[PDB]
Amino acid sequence: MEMEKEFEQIDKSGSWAAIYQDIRHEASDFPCRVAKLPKNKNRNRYRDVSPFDHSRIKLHQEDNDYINASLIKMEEAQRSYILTQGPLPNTCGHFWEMVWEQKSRGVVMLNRVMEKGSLKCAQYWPQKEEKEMIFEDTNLKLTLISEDIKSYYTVRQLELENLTTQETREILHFHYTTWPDFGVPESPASFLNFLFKVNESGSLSPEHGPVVVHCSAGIGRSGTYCLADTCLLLMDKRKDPSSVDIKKVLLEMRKFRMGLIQTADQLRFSYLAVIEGAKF
Ligand SMILES: [Cl-]
Ligand SMILES: [Cl-]
Repeated sequence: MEMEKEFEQIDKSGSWAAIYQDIRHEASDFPCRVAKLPKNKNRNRYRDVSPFDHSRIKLHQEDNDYINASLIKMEEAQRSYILTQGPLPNTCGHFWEMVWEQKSRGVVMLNRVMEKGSLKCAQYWPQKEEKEMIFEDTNLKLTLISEDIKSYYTVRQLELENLTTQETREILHFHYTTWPDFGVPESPASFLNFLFKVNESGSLSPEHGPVVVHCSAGIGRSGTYCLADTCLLLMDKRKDPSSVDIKKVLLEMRKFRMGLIQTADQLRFSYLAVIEGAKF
């Protein structure tokens, strides 16, 4: 296992911080003019995390098309992802409008709504069957149909209805609920099981739009999920599976959204998840 040997070499050298800073230095820089317009100030959760203009998702209704979300198109892996921030109280209607317009059928959430007493995301889906949500700005209704609550993740069956046309769609909400409050998981086992459950659900089917992935900023935990999923896809396809270079894959994803993988510990965990998932 070449990656397992390079991993052990990086560990033995204590050079995760060094590799991670090289990634930061080598990462693409593209404009984010739309994100920074005055009229979009209250659409961004974090002033330092913005979508590039070239890859941002545009909303189709007529007054303001902006959402803090990026299309990551991993051409060789043959999968696209939408990475987005945790919705704000005023952007939940936009979030579901994006889900509708992009034809997504899965949402991957990697945070709890509150962590360490701080809010990471608005409560953008209904917790009770009988208390559906109506987004009057985007004319959508969202109902909780059922959920399967497990020890380390929950999968919810939501019904999203376009109130204009009365069309309905089933959306699966894949909520990883156990990422630690600080740092990364000690073992990737639970995270891998979750990733495989998302894949097995039929959500990443090329018949549907891209999966929507978020955490609080849509770059750290979300970057780890995207990076691990993309590397596992490449290994399951490439003639030489050991030729998958995780640093190069990450730099490719960073052409589409800034800041993906926010710490050297996230980078090490991504390597560890890919190594362990490849064995599986
Ligand atoms: Cl403006
Ligand atoms: Cl960064």
